[PDB]
Amino acid sequence: CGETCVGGTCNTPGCTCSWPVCTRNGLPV
Repeated sequence: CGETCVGGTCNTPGCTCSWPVCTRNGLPV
């Protein structure tokens, strides 16, 4: 997702929080 969820939040739709980065379908993209 190229996103971080340091604050336990992700903007990218479908990206799950996996501190400190947002993961997508099982992998941070």
